Amino acid sequence: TMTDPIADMLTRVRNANMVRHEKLELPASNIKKEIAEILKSEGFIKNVEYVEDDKQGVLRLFLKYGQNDERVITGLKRISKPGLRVYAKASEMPKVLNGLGIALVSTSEGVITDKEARKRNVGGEIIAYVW
Amino acid sequence: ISQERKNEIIKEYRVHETDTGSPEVQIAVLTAEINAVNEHLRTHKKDHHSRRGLLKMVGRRRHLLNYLRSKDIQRYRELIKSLGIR
Amino acid sequence: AIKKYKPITNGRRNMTSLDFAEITKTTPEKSLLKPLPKKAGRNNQGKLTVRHHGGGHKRQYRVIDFKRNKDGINAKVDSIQYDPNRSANIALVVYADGEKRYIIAPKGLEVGQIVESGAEADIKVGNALPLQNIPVGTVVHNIELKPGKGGQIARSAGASAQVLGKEGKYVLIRLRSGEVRMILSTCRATIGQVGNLQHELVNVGKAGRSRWKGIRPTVRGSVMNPNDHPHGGGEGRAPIGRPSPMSPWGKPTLGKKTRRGKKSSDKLIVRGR
Amino acid sequence: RTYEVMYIVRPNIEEDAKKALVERFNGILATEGAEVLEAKDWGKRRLAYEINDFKDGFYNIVRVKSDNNKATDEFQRLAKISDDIIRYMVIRE
Amino acid sequence: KVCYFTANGITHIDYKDTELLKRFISERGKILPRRVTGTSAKYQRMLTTAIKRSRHMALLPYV
RNA sequence: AAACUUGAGUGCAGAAGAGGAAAGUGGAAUUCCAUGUGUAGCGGUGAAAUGCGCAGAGAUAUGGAGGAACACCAGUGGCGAAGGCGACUUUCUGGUCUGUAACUGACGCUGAUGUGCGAAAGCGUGGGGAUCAAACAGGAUUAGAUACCCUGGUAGUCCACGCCGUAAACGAUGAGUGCUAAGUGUUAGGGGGCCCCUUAGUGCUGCAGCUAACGCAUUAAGCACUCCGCCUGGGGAGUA
RNA sequence: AAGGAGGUAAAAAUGG
Ligand SMILES: [Mg+2]
Ligand SMILES: [Mg+2]
Ligand SMILES: [Mg+2]
Ligand SMILES: [Mg+2]
Ligand SMILES: [Mg+2]
Ligand SMILES: [Mg+2]
Ligand SMILES: [Mg+2]
Ligand SMILES: [Mg+2]
Ligand SMILES: [Mg+2]
Repeated sequence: TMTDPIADMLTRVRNANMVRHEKLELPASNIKKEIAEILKSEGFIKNVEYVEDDKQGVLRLFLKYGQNDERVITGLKRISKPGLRVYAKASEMPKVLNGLGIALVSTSEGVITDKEARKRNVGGEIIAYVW
Repeated sequence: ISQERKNEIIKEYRVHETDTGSPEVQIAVLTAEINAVNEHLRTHKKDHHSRRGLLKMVGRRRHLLNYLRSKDIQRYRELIKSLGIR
Repeated sequence: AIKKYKPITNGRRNMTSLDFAEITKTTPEKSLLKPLPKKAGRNNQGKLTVRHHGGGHKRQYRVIDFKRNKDGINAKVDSIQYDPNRSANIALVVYADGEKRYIIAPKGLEVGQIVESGAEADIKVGNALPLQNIPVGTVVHNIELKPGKGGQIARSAGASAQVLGKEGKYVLIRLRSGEVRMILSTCRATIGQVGNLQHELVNVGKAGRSRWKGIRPTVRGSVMNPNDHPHGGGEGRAPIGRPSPMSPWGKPTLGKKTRRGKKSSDKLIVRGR
Repeated sequence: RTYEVMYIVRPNIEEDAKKALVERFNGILATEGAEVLEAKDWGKRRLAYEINDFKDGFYNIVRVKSDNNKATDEFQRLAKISDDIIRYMVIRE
Repeated sequence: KVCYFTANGITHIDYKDTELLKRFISERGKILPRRVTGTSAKYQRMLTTAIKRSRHMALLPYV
């Protein structure tokens, strides 16, 4: 059965990005919503909408394509997994694509990006890479 | 078992009126079905296909019983002593 | 049905026996008993004319109703019982008028069941009827050869015959041996197969048990002397050393037919075994 | 549980003997707590093929309802034993 | 095309309806195939069972 | 620790099915047996011969005995975990699919070790024995022919109960879950007006993507997560 | 009109 909702969300985003879809509806969760908000803030997606319906609600993402129809998201990778969970220190925080990508992290201070983790000098569970 | 006997069993073991999905109801019905299939197999020993469904029912009842024992020990003990399935 | 002994001894090794689950009463009906002293294969001259008989357990005779001539009165199977005088078991049946009799116990006969005889009897195991009134294809036992004499054919444990067809005055039957022959349609038979089907499977397993059964030892011809047996004599072991194996009395005894000619039944016997 | 029983009586049957046979077998089908809803006769009909060297047969239809099948089993046993009924079949519904 | 049973609305086939079974039986007695008779599979199964019942009861011929 | 109903089960209303076990009934055909008619062939092959037949064969007509399999339907159709399941009838019994939204409230997935089923052949005991047919005999072919072909023919092929536990047991593709263009059949349903929508199967064609290529492609061999099993050059060897 | 799936006949000397 379902075992990694974050993985599933990233894979939905990847499949939609490949097919060049415009919108994307998935079941919602707090962690998914924070991830989507981080993506919007960083500029990888256009918009995020939350539908507060029954059955945990829905997250409606709107993807972002640049000029010439170029894809803003090159790839999304799940790092920490149910079968093997990955954590990193503040001084060991990885740079995705030499800084041209983000590593979404989960920290005592909320789920943030690797840049914010390094700035506040904290570590945590490396949820995903996006570039 | 007949739908009449199933209705009788669910009435007997239902936690409240209109309750059909309680673990008690499910495992009592499963016990009745298991006993009926056992009685069938006693005569038709070589009915492996039926016995497979019997084993599926046994496993489902075991999982229901495990969940009930984890959630409420007293109810589990009462139900097992009521059904004589220990 | 068959019980296999554990090999606690070399005598018991491989021995088997009936379990006797069929039997429902272990003692016989006193009034149906007669004394049966042993002949040990010796005739009225006191001479041994049949070898290998002698000794064995004492036995009482059970009077058995092979005739089944008590018609139109139901009989209730009082019990199944062991009978030392035959391979089959015997059923004590009690007629509605109170008369008690033994019959051969057919396979499947149960205590409490009802049996009857006569032309109007139903075709069910234990009922006895004339072959006239028995349908073609039915399996029967305890078949008469002369009307009113009593059953003589198909009375061993597991025995049966099959009705095949109805000529004018005769019915064709196939006997257990495979022979197909005619029998006077006025002769009676009992529906079903004789019970105790596992009888033949028993492994006697030791010599003493044959002795209990009254079988004395068979000495082979080849280990006698010439004055004893045609196979006797010779230095060391010898092969048969003549055209045919011989009986102790000097007759060929492998393949040589001995059914006598010009017998009345030769025109009734349709197909040999 | 309903049951339709169809059977065929031999064509060389006398009128009174056939009446007795039909009545006996209807009673048999009625015995074991089975209620004969309705029995009828379709007359003597040509058989699509010879059965026991008979080109015709008296067709009897019966409908009987019961909670078991002891009556049907007894009917089939006595029809197998009988030399007057050629064919028989029992349909549940 | 259309199915005879589906059009007529009949939802049951009686094995004693020899006149109806003769429609779908061949000249030699064989059961005509579904692709020829136009019937649906659901009712083709019922028809086959009824025809075999009738054959057994001698209402219809084998050959 | 406390809540939720989406997963998972349950209730209610419906559907199809060669799913399984046990009894009973039936038509065709083969073989054998008996009898009538009948004459010198039959059978077989590339061609032949063996063989059967002058004792009357083969053919033909009637009847009987017995075993095994179920012609048409029949279909990229159906059911089942797999093996497998195809005449009909009755009894017992398993699973699956559709709609509804009372009902329980995460009770789920996978699954080492274990425990069962498991084509055919094969083994034991007891039956049965038509057909076919390892072994085997004869004929033919051949340089030879322990074969292919022909004439026979035993085990076996069938049944009950035990045993064995293996197959190219294959989709050569582990199970569960979600996501990613389309077109068109067919099986069993459901909803809205011959049409549209929809669920679960079963087929074909075909994007993106994948692939060494062939090809797969909503029944993935694409994109992901969980768990299990398995691989690490060819022989030696599935051997010691 | 051209390709994919299932069933199903009839034929056959031997060696290159
Ligand atoms: Mg002797
Ligand atoms: Mg000596
Ligand atoms: Mg001498
Ligand atoms: Mg010597
Ligand atoms: Mg000698
Ligand atoms: Mg086998
Ligand atoms: Mg051969
Ligand atoms: Mg494999
Ligand atoms: Mg589909």
